[PDB]
Amino acid sequence: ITILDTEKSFLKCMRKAFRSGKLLQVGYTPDGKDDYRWCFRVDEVNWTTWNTNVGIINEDPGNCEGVKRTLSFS
Amino acid sequence: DSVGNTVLHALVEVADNTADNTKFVTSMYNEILILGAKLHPTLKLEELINKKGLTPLALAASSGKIGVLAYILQREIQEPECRHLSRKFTEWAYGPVHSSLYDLSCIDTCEKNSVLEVIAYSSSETPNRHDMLLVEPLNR
Amino acid sequence: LKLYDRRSIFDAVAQNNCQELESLLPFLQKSRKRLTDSEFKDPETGKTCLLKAMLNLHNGQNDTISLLLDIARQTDSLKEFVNASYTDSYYKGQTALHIAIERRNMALVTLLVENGADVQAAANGDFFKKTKGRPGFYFGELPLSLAACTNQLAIVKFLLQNSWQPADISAR
Repeated sequence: ITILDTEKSFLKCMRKAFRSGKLLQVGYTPDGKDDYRWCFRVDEVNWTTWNTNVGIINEDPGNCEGVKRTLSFS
Repeated sequence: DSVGNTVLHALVEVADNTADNTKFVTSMYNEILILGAKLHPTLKLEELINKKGLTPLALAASSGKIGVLAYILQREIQEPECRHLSRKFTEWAYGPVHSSLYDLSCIDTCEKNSVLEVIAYSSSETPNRHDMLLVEPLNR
Repeated sequence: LKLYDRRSIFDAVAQNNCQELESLLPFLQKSRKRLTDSEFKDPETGKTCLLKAMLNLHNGQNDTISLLLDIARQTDSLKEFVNASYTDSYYKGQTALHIAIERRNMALVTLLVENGADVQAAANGDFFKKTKGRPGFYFGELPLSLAACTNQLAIVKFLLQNSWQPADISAR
């Protein structure tokens, strides 16, 4: 509650409050256009499951200056 | 309907956080979206509005349907042609590690009926105000 | 004769259409071009077509990999690009072997080694570093450590007991 009431004390600017995710593209629409969407990141790990799950968005792993998208059924 | 609730607005409402419901509703909630994608791939069913203003997610968080609120946020549709609907996407996954991208479109204080605006400011009559905020993205 | 540029490789190698990657070897041998050259790399990160093949390894069944490995063998120059290190800071040392270990492909490990892949390839970088901020899987920045920390005991035993290049168990 304190967080939200505090955000409202900032009128509409949100400039340091759009809550990182920076319009990271995560695929394409089901017609061809881009799908930029705000997305909070989360890092995880699973040792039993090995995360061959389809849906990878970035061939080269990581997060730096320079992102490169995957053949996610373009 | 007379209240304006659609199919999805009902599936949220009919649940009561029990196991069988939650096992059930999330599944039917899955399929109809897959169908509504395959049939009419423009209808944003999760963005339609009942007469009270609340979207399905908004209704879920409002009335306090934790199991549904889990699914709607941390879904993942592997099925191609209907991946746009998913939220818990996975970016880079170097073996055991995998970095995920819990979507935020309707759960940050930018939209009118954001869940987090609803969950906190709502009445105490809504059961499980607390346990909703222990879902994975909202907590962190 | 059709000319043949790097962007059409990186796309087509991911598509896994060897038919497209057919008039290369005439073109390559004609034009004096080599598969290891500033044309056929990445301007920023540094790469090889081989890497891009290994990344887009759908179903564990990229066969274009065997295609272009045979090609440079005809161009009497294999060693340079099989031991191709990303020349980034975030990535510095990553080879095809490090990825084939990541992707659980005994066969692709076998092939690269038989072709003459190095097994003391150091992945000293940042993603591969211990940094308590920027995350990343820390193994020993060295292949068999990656196989060791990744449940690929078969690939461990191969890198150690193979004939072409036995792995140093006591790397640093």
